[PDB]
Parts: sequence; structure tokens; C-alpha cells
Amino acid sequence: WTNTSGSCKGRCFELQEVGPPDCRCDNLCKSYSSCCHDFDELCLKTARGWECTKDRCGEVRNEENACHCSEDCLSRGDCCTNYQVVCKGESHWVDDDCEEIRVPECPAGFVRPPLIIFSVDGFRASYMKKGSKVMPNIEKLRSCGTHAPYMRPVYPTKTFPNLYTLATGLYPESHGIVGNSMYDPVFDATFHLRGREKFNHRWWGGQPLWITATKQGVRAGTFFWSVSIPHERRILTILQWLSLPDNERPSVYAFYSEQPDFSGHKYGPFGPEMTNPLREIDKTVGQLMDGLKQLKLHRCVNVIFVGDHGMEDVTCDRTEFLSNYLTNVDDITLVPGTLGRIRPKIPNNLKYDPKAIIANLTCKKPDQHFKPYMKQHLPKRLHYANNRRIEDLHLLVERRWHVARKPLCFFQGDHGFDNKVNSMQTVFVGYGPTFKYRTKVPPFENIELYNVMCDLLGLKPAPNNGTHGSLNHLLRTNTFRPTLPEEVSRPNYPGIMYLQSDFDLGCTCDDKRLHTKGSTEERHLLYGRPAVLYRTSYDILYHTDFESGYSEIFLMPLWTSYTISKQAEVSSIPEHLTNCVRPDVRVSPGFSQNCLAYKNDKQMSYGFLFPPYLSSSPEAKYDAFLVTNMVPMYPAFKRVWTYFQRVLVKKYASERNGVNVISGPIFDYNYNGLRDIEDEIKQYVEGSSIPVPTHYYSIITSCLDFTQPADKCDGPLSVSSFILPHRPDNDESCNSSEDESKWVEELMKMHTARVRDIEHLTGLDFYRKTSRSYSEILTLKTYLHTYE
Ligand SMILES: *[C@@H]1O[C@H](CO)[C@@H](O[C@@H]2O[C@H](CO)[C@@H](O[C@@H]3O[C@H](CO[C@H]4O[C@H](CO)[C@@H](O)[C@H](O[C@H]5O[C@H](CO)[C@@H](O)[C@H](O)[C@@H]5O[C@H]5O[C@H](CO)[C@@H](O)[C@H](O)[C@@H]5O)[C@@H]4O)[C@@H](O)[C@H](O)[C@@H]3O)[C@H](O)[C@H]2NC(C)=O)[C@H](O)[C@H]1NC(C)=O
Ligand SMILES: CCCCCCCC/C=C/CCCCCCCC(=O)OC[C@@H](O)COP(=O)(O)O
Ligand SMILES: *[C@@H]1O[C@H](CO)[C@@H](O[C@@H]2O[C@H](CO)[C@@H](O)[C@H](O)[C@H]2NC(C)=O)[C@H](O)[C@H]1NC(C)=O
Ligand SMILES: *[C@@H]1O[C@H](CO)[C@@H](O[C@@H]2O[C@H](CO)[C@@H](O)[C@H](O)[C@H]2NC(C)=O)[C@H](O)[C@H]1NC(C)=O
Ligand SMILES: [Ca+2]
Ligand SMILES: [K+]
Ligand code: NA
Ligand SMILES: [Zn+2]
Ligand SMILES: [Zn+2]
Repeated sequence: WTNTSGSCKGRCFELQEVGPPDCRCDNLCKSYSSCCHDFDELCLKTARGWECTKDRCGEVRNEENACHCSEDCLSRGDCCTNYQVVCKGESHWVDDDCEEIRVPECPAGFVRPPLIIFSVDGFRASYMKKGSKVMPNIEKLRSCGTHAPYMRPVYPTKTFPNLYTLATGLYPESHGIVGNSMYDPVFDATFHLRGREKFNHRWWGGQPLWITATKQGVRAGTFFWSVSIPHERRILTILQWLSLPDNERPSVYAFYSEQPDFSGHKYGPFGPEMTNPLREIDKTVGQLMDGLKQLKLHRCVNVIFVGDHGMEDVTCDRTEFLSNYLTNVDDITLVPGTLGRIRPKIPNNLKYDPKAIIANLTCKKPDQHFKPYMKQHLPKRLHYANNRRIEDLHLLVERRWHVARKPLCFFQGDHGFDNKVNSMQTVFVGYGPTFKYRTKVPPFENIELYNVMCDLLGLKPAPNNGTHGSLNHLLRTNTFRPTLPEEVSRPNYPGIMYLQSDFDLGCTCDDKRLHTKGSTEERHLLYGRPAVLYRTSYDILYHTDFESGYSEIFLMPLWTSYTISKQAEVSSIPEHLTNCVRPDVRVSPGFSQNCLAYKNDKQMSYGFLFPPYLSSSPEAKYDAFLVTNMVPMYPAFKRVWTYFQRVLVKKYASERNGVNVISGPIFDYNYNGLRDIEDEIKQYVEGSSIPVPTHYYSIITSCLDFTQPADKCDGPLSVSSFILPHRPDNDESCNSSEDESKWVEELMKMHTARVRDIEHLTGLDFYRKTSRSYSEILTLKTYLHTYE
């Protein structure tokens, strides 16, 4: 119980913690219904609006006004933001020329540049193109500070998961806010964007920026605003807090606007109606900057202007209905719209038949505008599986479409789609002493920002999913010096130690300083050997055409590395070598796979990491058939892999002036995005202990300067990578009955990945020996080739 009888006298938007029975006056009291009786009265004044007029200058201070234009207002810290322009002949901030801020220029008492995070909801990256004609203040921030062309949100591309990701540096599967709405089967409770349950702390994982700041003795302003508090008041409040005594003043502030999201939904992203809300946001930004200038803080504070996600054209006419596919949709609950999550209407309902449901949802219409996935099969780049609040059955919906349960309009826009979709990209601008001046940076992911905000505030970040240092290039100072992880397992270099006669593996090959190092490593291992960051036992193996790190535990390479010149020739597998597998005298029969298992497993076949198709000579091709180059592959997967090995790698070489390729297996049976330990592997080749990868990766590197060959690159690198799911069928690809040239690349693009993703999944550390800085390499590793 809270005693509302109290008063907010001299307490408006106080920063101190106040719990029952005491009544509150902070920006979240209305939301808790615990405001003092005179909160609305004393704290939400509205009299006379938000701007000084000439006729108010040098007025007698009336405490009833929303803001003041009286001569004392500056000391009290509650002038209207335009007071000086209207009353003291100053200029708006926007009208001032841009000037580089080389060091913070802060008033007496300021020890560090405050950080103000200005978040806008549903601000599509492309809105920035509207420029100073529509958004002059924002355009000044963008052009004079540091900007990316866009920032990638997390999936699903909705507000709650993204704002909390910004605050924590975590994927939703880790922070727990996996949707605007979600059901937790252990709580047996439902979280809704609107409603009381969301206020319970049990839902919120990780450690958000305000807690991190607080725990390290840095004071945070509010990161929540009651919907009823108008934007102009949020701005006046932040400015008031910045005018506080040195011993009360916060170091970090957040502003939030629900626009242009609301108008985007109503009118669509390209609607002429979008101009007004964009003008209004820019006006708010100008109030903030005018206010800061008034406080002599405009060259002191760091400002981040940042969106949570974009906005797409979506209308009523583009809705798929599950009732068209399924006989009884009244028995399921669907989280609908721009994504789908399906569970039984009755929790744990035993009659729920997910295999039959998925069957009926799989490639049933030629133009089907969604695709069902068991969550473990979703592209790994989405990182959207390892949480109990994520339903097993998911629908990835096509951009511009909705999925609904059944047919039983006022919107032209929505968002929530796959986070690589162009329309979902959002905005990032940093402006202030700590950011660079007039600098553009490549697009990056919102998970990276928490580390940077910690850097900007002198905080040590809690464990998170950013890669600390990957965004050092945004900053003039306060960069984070990263440190190369130490290798845990050194390799063995096995020489010959066995004779063909030592092997009883069931392999047959109907035909018949070798494997010494130089110069294999300098040709095929361009950026150093991957460091193995876990305890295990493996061998380096050299070959004319490729090098590998062969695991004696998992009985196949952890990685296989090779270079293909632009000029390289593709060759066939000779008829007599079709089924050729050869034992490897370098590796004990006890640490080898046996072809008997393959011969005997009627569902599992095999493939090779280095493709015989790319052998340098008929002689060298024989290396490609070694048992130590072989991996277990379903025939379905082989359709994809052979096309990749025989057509695509060469195509990449030709297009990129040669490529270096590192390929290998990934084991993630528990779908947590991390290297499986032995205990967690659940499938082996029939009758054997050969483990079956859940995915196969390839990392393809070349010279950013394409005029230089990949093997002779003097500068920055270009990288594209994939994590392909290892599945017994191609049900994912609706056109897979056709020739591979019609569907394989489409599948690969969907499963594009960052090198960093592969690192988490393999426990390997790449690019350790290059001519680039460690920070540049971290940037390279977070890169995602999106194909948009
Ligand atoms: C993205 O970055 C994050 C953060 O580093 C990584 O997530 C971490 O993974 C490690 C290794 O698996 C886990 O370590 C285990 O920790 C548990 C105990 O963990 C408890 O205490 C910690 C510290 O206070 C707390 O963070 C944990 O919070 C989890 O559980 C909460 C309560 O249920 C929940 O509110 C919160 O959202 C979070 O849930 C998530 O993680 C759990 C697994 O712990 C998972 O089941 C759930 O679905 C969510 O994904 C928890 O109270 C020990 O018992 C183990 O021995 C081991 O030390 C960390 O717990 C985990 N941290 C967080 C915050 O998620 C990701 O791996 C990384 N992803 C990628 C792809 O790199
Ligand atoms: C480190 C911080 C970076 C993030 C800063 C976050 C500031 C968050 C909050 C500020 C003020 C209080 C309210 C915050 C949540 C507002 C949620 C909401 O208003 O969503 C409305 C709507 O759009 C929801 O649906 P979608 O947009 O369709 O997903
Ligand atoms: C709820 O709030 C009011 C205001 O503080 C409390 O009323 C005061 O109670 C004290 C103690 O009896 C009186 O001496 C004061 O004169 C009261 N203040 C005013 C201005 O009315 C009330 O006690 C609180 N309710 C509780 C404590 O349960
Ligand atoms: C999957 O779709 C089929 C239709 O292709 C549904 O089949 C119907 O099933 C009911 C009883 O289950 C029969 O009376 C109808 O004759 C079937 N329709 C047709 C056109 O054959 C099936 O029910 C669907 N399964 C699920 C789980 O929704
Ligand atoms: Ca795992
Ligand atoms: K077989
Ligand atoms: Na198919
Ligand atoms: Zn939003
Ligand atoms: Zn929205």
C-alpha cells in the first residue's frame, strides 16, 4: 500500500528511490499508480506551452507555467529551451556552423562528458535521406558527427526485444524479452506490451546499462518514461537534471519517442503523412540541443541518436491464414503478424501434433509468403532458439506480409521480420567530444552498442554478445584495447607412423617430402592457423592443395584451409575414383573413421572438406580422398555441398580475384550457439562413434582491394561466411526438386553468418596473423554479408 496523501512538493521527477508506504513523484509513478495526489498538478504543468515568445521575455516568474522566460530561469534550470534565442539574441543550435569538438568543453564540476541516448521508435534507416529539408537538427548531428548508413536490429524486429538488446548487449534468447508478447511455460504466465505483468522483474535478464552504471557508482537518469508525459517535458526534465548540483547530477540519460513508429503503422513508411512526425522529432532534438547550448553543454555531452527497428509496407490484403493450411486452428495459439510462433491453445495439450502441423505448412502454395521452422533450424545468425519462451514452431514471414490464424484497413506499415531485411534496418548517429568528426562507419549490429556506451561512461561491461573493440573506429578516444585470446590446445605434427597394412577400415580406392609443411602454409593458411580455445587433441596435416587441423577426438578436421586462384581450373572425379577413400598413414587407425560405417548406414553418406574438384593436379587429387578429409553428409546435404564445392567456390575465386576458404563442422545439438562438448552430441554414423555435425561452415576471405590477388593482399580483407544446416532433407527449399542452380545459392544466402558466429560455435579463433590491427580484425569478424 502506498499513501497517496503525501505531496510532490519540491519532489518532481526526483531521482531518489522511494518505496511504500511513501508515495512517488518520479517519471514512473503513474505507471505504478503510486503518485502523490498532487503529482499531475505540481509536476506536469502545461500552462502557456513549451516556447518563449517575445512577450514573455523578462517576465515575473509564474510557477504555474510549463517552462519559464523570466530573468532567473537560467539559474533555476527551467527556461523554455528557446529562451535565449527569443530573449537574449542567441541562435538556435542548428543554425550554428559545425565545428570539430576535439576535447570535451564542459563547465566547472563536470568530470566526464555526460551521455544522452536519444531513442526513436520505428525510425527506418532510409528516413535519414529526407535530410535537412525535413530534419535539420538530426541532419547536423549526422553530417557533423559519426554515422552509419544503418544499424542492424535483432530478431524479431519489434520494440521490446530491441530496446532491451540496446540496453544489455544481449540477444533476446539471452536477455529473455524474446517478443513484445510471450508465454513462459514455467511461470505459466503471459507478458504483454500493455498490461501489468511486464513490471515483474522475473522476465528481465542480463544487466541493463542503468544497473551496470549504478553498480559501478555512476548515476543514471531514468530509462523509462510514462506514456502520459509529453516529449517536451521529458526534454525539460533531462535538462533540469543536468542543472543539478555536482553531487546529484546523473552521468547518463535516455530519451524515448514512440514516433515515427506510430505514424509508420498507420500510413506506411513511404506515406506523405510521414513528413509531419519526422519534423516533430527533429523539433524535439532541436529543443534538446538548444537547451544544452543554453547550459553550455553542447560541446560537452555525447549524444547517441538511435532507432530500435525499421518499418515496411504491410497491408490487410497481404495476409496468409493458417486456416487455409490446417484443419483446426481454433486449437492453437499463434503469435501473429510479421512473425509466427505457434503453441497449443491449451498449454501442454497432449493432442498437439507439431510434425503434422509443420508438414501441412511446408511448401503448400507456389507463392507461399512464410516458411515454417523448428527453432533449431532457423538461420544461426538470428540467435533465436535458446530460451524456453521461444516456441518450438516458428514461422519466418516474407517481408510485406502478415500471417494470421484465420480470417475472423487502418494500417499500412509493420515490422518484425528477419533482421537482415532492408526495410527493418534502423539508425545510428553519435555526436560529441568522444565520437569522431564528419565520419561514416560501416553498418553494425545493435548488440555492439552496450560495450561502447560502457566505454563512453568509463564502465566495465557485464558479459554480453558484442565483440568489444569491434566498434573502436567510431571513437576519437575511450577506445577499448582488446587482447588476443590465448590458445589452449597446441597441435601435433604427425609424420608417417603407420603402413597401409595397419588399417582395417573398410575403405577402398580402385586406383593408386610428401605432406611436409613448406610451402603449404604460406599458400593455404593466409591469416595464421586458427587458435583452438578449448582442451582437445588434434593434428596439423599438410597437403599440396590444402591444410587442416584434424581432431583425434571428433575424427575429422576442426577446420580445412585452402586457397583458390582466380585462374584455377575445375576438374572431375574420375570414374574409377568415385568411391575412393584412402587411409592416412599419418594418423592412427584408432583415430580414423571407417568406411564400413558409411557402407552400412542406409541414410548417411559422406563428403569432403577440400573438394577433389579443385585439385591442382591429377596426382594431387589423391589427397582429397584421404579419410582425414572426409565428413558425414546426408545425400540431401550433399546436393548443396557438391554444388558449393564444384560451382560456387570457383565462381567466388573468379569474381573476387581468388579466395581463401576455411571450411569445417559445427556441433550445436542444444542450439545455444556455442561449441558442443562431447556429452552434448546426440547423433553418430550408424554403428560407429563418428559424430554428425549439425552444420557445416565456410569462411571465404579475399582482398578488399579486388585488384590484388587474395594470396598477395597488402591491405584490408573482404569476408563472407556461411553456417549451413546439416539436414536429412531439403524441405526448407521449396524449389529443390529442380536443378541445384535454381535453389542452392538462395539457401546459402539465408544462412549467411559472421565469422564471430562460427567462432562461438567452434571454439576457434581466426585471423590471428595479419598485417591489420586487432580492432580492424574484430570489425571484420562481426561483418555479415546480407545479400540485400
Ligand atoms: C551471449 O552472451 C551471454 C552472456 O555472456 C551468454 O550467456 C551466458 O552463457 C553462459 C554459458 O552457457 C551461462 O553461464 C552459465 O551460468 C549459469 C548460471 O547463470 C545464472 O546466473 C547468471 C549470473 O547472474 C545469470 O546471468 C543467468 O541468467 C540466465 O538465467 C536467468 C534466470 O533463469 C534469466 O533471467 C536470464 O535471462 C538468463 O537466461 C539465459 O541463459 C540461460 C543459461 O544460463 C538460458 O537457459 C536461458 O534460456 C537464457 O538463454 C542465470 O541466472 C551456470 O549455472 C552455468 O554453469 C554457466 O556458468 C550464462 O548464464 C549466460 N548468461 C546470460 C545472461 O544469458 C551467451 O552464451 C552468449 N551467446 C553467444 C551465442 O555467444
Ligand atoms: C541503453 C538504452 C538504449 C535504449 C533506451 C530505451 C528507453 C526505453 C524507454 C523510454 C521511456 C519508457 C518506455 C519504453 C518502452 C516503450 C514501449 C512502447 O511504447 O512500445 C510501443 C510500440 O511502439 C510497441 O510495439 P512495436 O513498436 O509495434 O514493436
Ligand atoms: C498518509 O499521509 C499523510 C500526510 O503525510 C499523513 O497525515 C499526517 O499524519 C501525521 C501523524 O498522525 C499528522 O501529525 C500530520 O499532521 C498529517 N499530515 C497531514 C498534512 O495531514 C498520514 O498519517 C499518512 N497515513 C499513514 C501514516 O498511514
Ligand atoms: C493437413 O491438410 C489436409 C488437407 O490437405 C487435411 O486433411 C483433411 O483431414 C480431414 C480429417 O483430418 C478430412 O476429413 C479431409 O478430407 C481432409 N482434407 C482433404 C482436402 O483431404 C488435414 O486435416 C491437415 N492436417 C492438419 C494437422 O491440419
Ligand atoms: Ca551447443
Ligand atoms: K550410405
Ligand atoms: Na523441397
Ligand atoms: Zn519499436
Ligand atoms: Zn511498431
